[PDB]
Amino acid sequence: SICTSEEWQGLMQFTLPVRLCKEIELFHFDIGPFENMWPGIFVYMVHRSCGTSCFELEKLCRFIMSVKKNYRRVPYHNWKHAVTVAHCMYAILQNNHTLFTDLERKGLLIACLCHDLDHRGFSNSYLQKFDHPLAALYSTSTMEQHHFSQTVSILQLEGHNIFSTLSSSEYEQVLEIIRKAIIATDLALYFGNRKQLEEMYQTGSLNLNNQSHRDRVIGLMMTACDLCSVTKLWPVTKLTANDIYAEFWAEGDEMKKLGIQPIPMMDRDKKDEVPQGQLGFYNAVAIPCYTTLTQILPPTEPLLKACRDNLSQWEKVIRG
Ligand SMILES: Cc1ccc([C@H]2C[C@@H]2COc2cc(NCc3nnc(C)s3)nc(C)n2)nc1
Ligand SMILES: [Mg+2]
Ligand SMILES: [Zn+2]
Repeated sequence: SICTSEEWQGLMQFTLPVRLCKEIELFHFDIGPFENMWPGIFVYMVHRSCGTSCFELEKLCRFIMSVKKNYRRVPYHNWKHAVTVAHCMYAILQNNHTLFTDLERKGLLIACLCHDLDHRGFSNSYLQKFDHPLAALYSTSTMEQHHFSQTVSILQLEGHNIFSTLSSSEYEQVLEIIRKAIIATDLALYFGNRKQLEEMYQTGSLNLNNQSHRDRVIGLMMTACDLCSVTKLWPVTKLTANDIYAEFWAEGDEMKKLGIQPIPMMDRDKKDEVPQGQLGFYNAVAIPCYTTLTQILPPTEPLLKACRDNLSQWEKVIRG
């Protein structure tokens, strides 16, 4: 789908309220209440991370409005999820600016905006177990490969390629930065990645100059951004969780119509077990992630602090 003439023109003429400028720098920033400003917020973030001449303003505004039109109206993995994940990446980048190159900053902001592109509200297991065409095309990381394929297709639209002004080597480097960042958002790969990084940090062998290490660090940054709803203020973290489960329970509903027993996280009859399962996700997934990200990039400590606050909140729910 391509953005209409009206859409990209509209955000070229957008102006961000100076009250927001101070707020958007904080890790806990919730975008939720500013729906009309989401595309323009992405523009400001790109222009503050990689400068006013980062990309052609027309091309960038067309790209952004076409990415919005290709996210589906599903409960969680929607346009709103994309800007939230891109905002968290901007906050990480701003706080560690000279650790990343211009090309990495450009790639990661665009990778986050496009990372769940064209999501059907179905997990990789649903598509693989029910022999969906996408699973025959992509054996592993099924949706994550499709999201990359879709990202490349928006760049192949008339006047959308924000990267063509890069040298041929810079272009292939950015397209590989994006492919790897998007694949790292498949939570199945996260556990292995975090284990290796924890190992390299403890032993003292982690070296950001080593491209293999750099790729794993970027991957952990993408996970942290993907799950950042656990780093928001408790009321926000709570309302987002209702959206996550609205999408998980809708997948389990499709399995129940096909005579299939879903796991408890995708079963709406198992709502009571959500506080306990959220506690488990914080203990095994969220806390380790932000703990390792803070060890590597100490300015990202507020993410570990906020995640720890919501862990204490989920424990409070469980206790009564
Ligand atoms: C009964 C029971 C058992 C276990 C669980 C917990 C594992 C789930 C909690 O999963 C998540 C996933 C997630 N982000 C990735 C996503 N993938 N697809 C989406 C849709 S959200 N972010 C958060 C805050 N929580 N819940 C209930
Ligand atoms: Mg995803
Ligand atoms: Zn995501």
